Amino acid sequence: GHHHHHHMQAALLRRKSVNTTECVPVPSSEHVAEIVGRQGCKIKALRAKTNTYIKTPVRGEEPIFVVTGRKEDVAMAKREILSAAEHFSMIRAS
RNA sequence: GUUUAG
Repeated sequence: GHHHHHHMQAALLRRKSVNTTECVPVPSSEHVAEIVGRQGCKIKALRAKTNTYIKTPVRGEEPIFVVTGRKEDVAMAKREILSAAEHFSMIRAS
């Protein structure tokens, strides 16, 4: 709800425990789809696991996630997104 | 043996 959004922005403004925001590109919206999962189940699990705010890109726009949180947490979420994107490329590529 | 949540 709005409480979560407001508190998230307040945490960014303190720049204590949340201190990093990074763009994480993947090759295509099809990659985005498989990384996010149905109903966003996989990207929501990733946010929970890494304690990160993640913005999923809209289909048809640039397939680039934005990941925000503690530096080491953003690095873990970025690692998992990029590894997932490479996974789907390796197993789907013709 | 995966295919877009707020």
